[PDB]
Amino acid sequence: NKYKRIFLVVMDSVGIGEAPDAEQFGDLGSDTIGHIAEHMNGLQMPNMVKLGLGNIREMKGISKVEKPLGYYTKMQEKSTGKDTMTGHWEIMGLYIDTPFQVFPEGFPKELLDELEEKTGRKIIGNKPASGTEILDELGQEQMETGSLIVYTAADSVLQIAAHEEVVPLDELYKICKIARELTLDEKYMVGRVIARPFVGEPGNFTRTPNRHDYALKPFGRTVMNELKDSDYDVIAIGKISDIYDGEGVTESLRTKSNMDGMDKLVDTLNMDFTGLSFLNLVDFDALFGHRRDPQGYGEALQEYDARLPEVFAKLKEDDLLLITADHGNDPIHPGTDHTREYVPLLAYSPSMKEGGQELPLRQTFADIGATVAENFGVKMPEYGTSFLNEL
Ligand SMILES: [Mn+2]
Ligand SMILES: [Mn+2]
Ligand SMILES: [Mn+2]
Ligand SMILES: [Mn+2]
Ligand SMILES: [Mn+2]
Repeated sequence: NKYKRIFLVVMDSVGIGEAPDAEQFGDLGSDTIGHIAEHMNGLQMPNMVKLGLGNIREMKGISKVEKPLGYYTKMQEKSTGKDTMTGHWEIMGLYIDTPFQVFPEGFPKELLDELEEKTGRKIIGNKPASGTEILDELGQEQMETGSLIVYTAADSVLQIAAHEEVVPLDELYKICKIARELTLDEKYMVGRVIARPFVGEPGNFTRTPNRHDYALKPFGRTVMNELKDSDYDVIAIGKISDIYDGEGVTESLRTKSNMDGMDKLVDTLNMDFTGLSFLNLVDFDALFGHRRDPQGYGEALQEYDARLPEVFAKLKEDDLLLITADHGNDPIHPGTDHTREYVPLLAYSPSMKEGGQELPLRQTFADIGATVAENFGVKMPEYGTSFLNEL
């Protein structure tokens, strides 16, 4: 092995400017980091700067440096979709032709009709809403009618809420599995169906810990599958395991926040493993991108950057750190959807004694997967070109 351990960090939605095909997606003008840097009157990310973020692209407060710690470039998405599952699946060696869909005005009548026809239950709600709003609104109606509350959100999800004392948990799960089958349909293709059981009384409804998720498996066997099958460690941190529906994962560490995510990354640096440690930092997307909150997004980026020197201190000569993103989600952009953007790539190891250089632009996210596979001597993915020997 050239590297014993690879630490891959996805800063979820942290895009570095409109992609060549951004017009197809209604994403002309998008620029996640650049618009944030503008809003902040200069982002303070000195450690990402030291790695070479500004060498990729200069932005307010993010300048190029003469001797970046590692190698740097950006990546272009080849898959059709700009959603989380597409980006992550591509990163780990796949190509996804069929995009996952999001439903801001609610789900189509035809899908809901087929769900009614299969379940014998009425559907109410059908709108993007918080777990608090639809419950407050329609929780009482649900209790009195045995109807299902269907709701969505800014991401590719279909949520089914029902009171545990009105619809038994087992029945809610059966219903969600049916919905999961019906949404394996390109017209209605959602990343995840979510059971949202709740208890309580009107004006005091609470969601229970009995949530279950029904995800689609990646459309192909990934570099993670191949690592796991060759007896390497694949440690998933945060949403990573759910994103791949557990495929190729040997250990999964739950996280509650970006800072918690960084703590778990630090924990894996303390572990004697051989293989991949894979972190998703989701707050960027979930709390700030979709809520179009450039200030919160800016602060979160600064909070993340401040954690980095501890990571640098723990990396060994035969460790590689890879930092990237899975799409954009520009918080100064119309609507609530992701943005089709290039993503940054930084590749750093303490063994890089002379610092890094510019890498050729990565023409697919799968170049990461290809690099990982070549490093560990496993079957190369069908998609992606390794940059391992460029390092
Ligand atoms: Mn757009
Ligand atoms: Mn994402
Ligand atoms: Mn998202
Ligand atoms: Mn169908
Ligand atoms: Mn610790």
